[PDB]
Amino acid sequence: GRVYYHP
Amino acid sequence: QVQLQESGGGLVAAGGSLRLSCAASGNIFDVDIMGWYRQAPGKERELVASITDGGSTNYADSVKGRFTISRDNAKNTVYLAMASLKPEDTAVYYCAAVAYPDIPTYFDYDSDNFYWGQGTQVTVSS
Amino acid sequence: IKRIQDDCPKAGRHNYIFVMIPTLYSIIFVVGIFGNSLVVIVIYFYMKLKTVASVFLLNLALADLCFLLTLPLWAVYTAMEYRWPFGNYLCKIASASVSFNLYASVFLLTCLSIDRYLAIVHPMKSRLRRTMLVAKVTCIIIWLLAGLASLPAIIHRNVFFIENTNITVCAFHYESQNSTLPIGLGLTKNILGFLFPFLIILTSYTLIWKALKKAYDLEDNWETLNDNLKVIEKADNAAQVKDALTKMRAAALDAQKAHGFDILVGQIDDALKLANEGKVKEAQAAAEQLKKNKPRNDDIFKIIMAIVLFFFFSWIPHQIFTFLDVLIQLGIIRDCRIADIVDTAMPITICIAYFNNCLNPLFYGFLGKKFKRYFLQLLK
Ligand SMILES: CC(C)CCC[C@@H](C)[C@H]1CC[C@H]2[C@@H]3CC=C4C[C@@H](O)CC[C@]4(C)[C@H]3CC[C@]12C
Ligand SMILES: *[C@@H]1O[C@H](CO)[C@@H](O)[C@H](O)[C@H]1NC(C)=O
Repeated sequence: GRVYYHP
Repeated sequence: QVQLQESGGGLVAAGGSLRLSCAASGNIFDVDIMGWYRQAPGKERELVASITDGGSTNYADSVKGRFTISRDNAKNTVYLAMASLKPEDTAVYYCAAVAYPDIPTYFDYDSDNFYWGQGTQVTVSS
Repeated sequence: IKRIQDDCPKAGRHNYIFVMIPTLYSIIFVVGIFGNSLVVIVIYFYMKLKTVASVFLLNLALADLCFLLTLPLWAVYTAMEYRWPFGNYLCKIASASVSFNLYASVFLLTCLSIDRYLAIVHPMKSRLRRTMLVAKVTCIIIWLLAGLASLPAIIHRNVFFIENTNITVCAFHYESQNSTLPIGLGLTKNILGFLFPFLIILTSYTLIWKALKKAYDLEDNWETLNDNLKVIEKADNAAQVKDALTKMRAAALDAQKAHGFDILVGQIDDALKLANEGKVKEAQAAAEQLKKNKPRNDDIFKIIMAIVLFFFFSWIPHQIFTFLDVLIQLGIIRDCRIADIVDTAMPITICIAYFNNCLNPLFYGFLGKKFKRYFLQLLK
């Protein structure tokens, strides 16, 4: 899936 | 500071009359809105009446038609002419006033532009 | 940890981001720790918390300091090209501190705006309802509502091992199917974190805008009457009395639409009948027979305008790309090209939202002249 690595 | 000195309290019989006064001292500019609060024993404080610099008054339902609040914008004094006093009105009447500084930002983290008084006892016996 | 497959493993990975974003986080850290610490020192120690707005402003600076504690963790995170070396526990705390600070700061500004509406418009009727006990109970509810909102940042935020690049990151995994993560977690930040509170903040200051306008326009109507009455007394021809009496009739009707004003306007209409017929001495006497230092700040509308727009333009970049993140999660858009521009702008929008938010306890403080006084004594 998508990776929401943002803080 | 904007100090408030109140006077006119006293022990009066039921049905009598009284006139409370409260002059604002220590204000370079005119006070915006002034009014009266009372605190019954064992009960929370409530707003009795208030009057603005224009003349608009707002009375409580328990004193409407009996109490007549007025003021004199020249001397910055408010008068609470009490008539037909009831034993329910036995409380400590506090004076309140809203005064803003010059070029007001309407933000006050020290006193919220709100100033109280010491308190005058008003007792109505049967 | 878990091994995942990133759909767009190059989205957001840009060299100018790995250099500029950590530098910006360091600026927000130094400026935030400097400003919000002085707000606490001035309010808690030099003012002793005497008003409701002081309680909100104190907790507004405390919540910002808690966010800045995890800010260095994100600075080196972006510096090492999005590698998380602080373990799984420290990210569930760091990602929650970012979400907790968003809701808490925006809720505090909402109640502070409501408190400003009640204090300015209804000073006498709302005084007994706005106490210190109410202000503290409001804050503990704001903490709970913010913690309840940042709850998914503690349950689903995990450290994921990316098989595409062997890079260990911390993130929400938007799994294609059978994902335990809620679908619209970004929609909650949109409406509960921005839409609803901004509409309450905008409404509160719009009511203050209209209230101060009614009061200032009324004072301008009385000043127009007295100035024109002085013009009538110093008038020498029928034109000067007609122009001044016309401005008084127009100002009287303006002051009426804010009730013996019709009696005054009717007498001005009588004085107008004399000045029109060439009677200059008779018109001056009529105006002379019929008819002081209030605080006023004509720049309060610029302050109200600045307060509203500073809240809007600081959060509207972050909330738009947050909403764009929801469309990618729901499947409305699956292009990796638009996922790149979203993953690149998201650190930019965070640098804009949380830098302005960490300056809110300082900007709101300078509005109070007593706070501005203690603040400059600390720097002197
Ligand atoms: C990295 C962080 C957590 C450590 C340092 C944070 C605290 C202790 C720092 C940050 C900013 C500092 C303040 C900056 C400016 C002044 C004005 C000076 O006239 C007295 C000290 C005083 C008031 C400082 C006290 C200490 C302070 C509040
Ligand atoms: C990740 O590591 C594997 C070996 O475990 C290797 O085959 C693969 O090429 C690596 N991918 C990179 C470095 O992008």
